[PDB]
Amino acid sequence: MVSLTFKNFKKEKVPLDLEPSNTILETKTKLAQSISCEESQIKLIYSGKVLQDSKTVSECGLKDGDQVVFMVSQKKST
Repeated sequence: MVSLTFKNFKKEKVPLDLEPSNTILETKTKLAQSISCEESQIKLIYSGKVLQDSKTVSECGLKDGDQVVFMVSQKKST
């Protein structure tokens, strides 16, 4: 049970909890349903690194209570 913090450019943190098996794909999905955003626009930055959808918290290097930098991109409205 690892707890993390997703921070954006709005200086706001969105606490979350995942599993070593859960991967960005899912964190992105949830983080999307949490703020009501989409994973297809969200970018998960780890220590200044644009994570991928095929990485697992275990491979991303995320641990318990860590923090993940992120940002939401424009909506399909374009």
